[PDB]
Amino acid sequence: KNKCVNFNFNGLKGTGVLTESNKKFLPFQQFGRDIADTTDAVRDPQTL
Amino acid sequence: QKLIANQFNSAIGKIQDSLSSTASALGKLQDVVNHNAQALNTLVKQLS
Ligand SMILES: *[C@@H]1O[C@H](CO)[C@@H](O[C@@H]2O[C@H](CO)[C@@H](O)[C@H](O)[C@H]2NC(C)=O)[C@H](O)[C@H]1NC(C)=O
Repeated sequence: KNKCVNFNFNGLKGTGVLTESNKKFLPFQQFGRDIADTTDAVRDPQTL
Repeated sequence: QKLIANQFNSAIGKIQDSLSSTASALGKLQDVVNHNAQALNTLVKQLS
């Protein structure tokens, strides 16, 4: 974490800095988006 | 001279109370910010 890292979250290729979320997700939510159609937060498939 | 000075002070003192009311006195300066914000949010929303 806290570094510019190429990530691949269940087939989602991207490039960014992975920091802590600090927002309450409901337990049925996998993705997280913004005003545009870009993924802003992904739930981890292993450590949840 | 005292009447002119008193009327000038009464006209200057009513400027702040007129600008603190009617909710659209500074709308010409709010429009140039609300147009740029709308033109930027349109560029954000056209990526979806
Ligand atoms: C993949 O690994 C993670 C991390 O070890 C597993 O998550 C934990 O698994 C243990 C035992 O299976 C549970 O007691 C914990 O509650 C789990 N923690 C979380 C946050 O899920 C995960 O189970 C593993 N995947 C599979 C399919 O077993």
